[PDB]
Amino acid sequence: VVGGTEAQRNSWPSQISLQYRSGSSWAHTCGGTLIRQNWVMTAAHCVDRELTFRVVVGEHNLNQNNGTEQYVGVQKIVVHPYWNTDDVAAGYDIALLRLAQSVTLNSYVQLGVLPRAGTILANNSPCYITGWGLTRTNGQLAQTLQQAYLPTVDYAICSSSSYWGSTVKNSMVCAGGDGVRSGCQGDSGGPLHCLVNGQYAVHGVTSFVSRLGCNVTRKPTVFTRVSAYISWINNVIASN
Ligand SMILES: CC(C)C[C@H](NC(=O)C(F)(F)F)C(=O)N[C@@H](C)C(=O)Nc1ccc(C(F)(F)F)cc1
Ligand SMILES: [Ca+2]
Repeated sequence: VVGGTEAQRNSWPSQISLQYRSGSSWAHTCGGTLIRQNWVMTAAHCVDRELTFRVVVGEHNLNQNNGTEQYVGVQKIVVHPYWNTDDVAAGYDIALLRLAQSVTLNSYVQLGVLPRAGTILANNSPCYITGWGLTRTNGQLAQTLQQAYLPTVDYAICSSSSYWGSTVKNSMVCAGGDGVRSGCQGDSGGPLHCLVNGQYAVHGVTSFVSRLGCNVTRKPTVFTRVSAYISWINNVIASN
């Protein structure tokens, strides 16, 4: 997350690390949201390479033992049927991972809350992006879960010539845009948390930044808008 602040051990407890095995060891690739005791929403894009993956729930500091981590292997990766790998801009950038075990719920390991279907955030909705991704353009991944305040820019503004143009769809949330904060590489798959009737609901799954850099003026961070995809989620969990 560029322009972030270390989050607390328990501010965002649906946040998981997707890790892939790296010869001898595991490595952070992407984030995700634990949506059932054994199901993690992430990006289709994260799980695009043929690599062995584990999920880590209870993670705050990657590099150090927190006393709270549960490591569980990914059993099944269900990508959106319509996702084309060579076109993020078509949308559909979402995958559900069934975990080999169901994980223990406790203060560090909770279910993320999903929006209702159809739900569109209003231009300016208070939202937080959370992740271990790069803290600079061409920089380095964070040791400790970070957050940045990332307020929504709606379809109309986001699809003008000045901001994104046709690259962004209404299947999509663009939060941010201010030159200072946004997502960046390694936050992908992660949750956008936005405040709705006293709850933090997950409204986006982190998709893309400009080819040019993470924190770029008039290029918000783009997230798969979860409320579009609710029935697909429910169906994949119901039949699998
Ligand atoms: C493309 C994916 C692997 C996503 C990758 N996303 C991220 O790093 C994250 F976490 F911010 F979501 C990204 O934006 N990387 C930059 C460097 C990129 O290639 N951006 C980008 C790609 C395609 C377009 C498009 F759709 F217009 F072709 C626009 C920007
Ligand atoms: Ca750790």
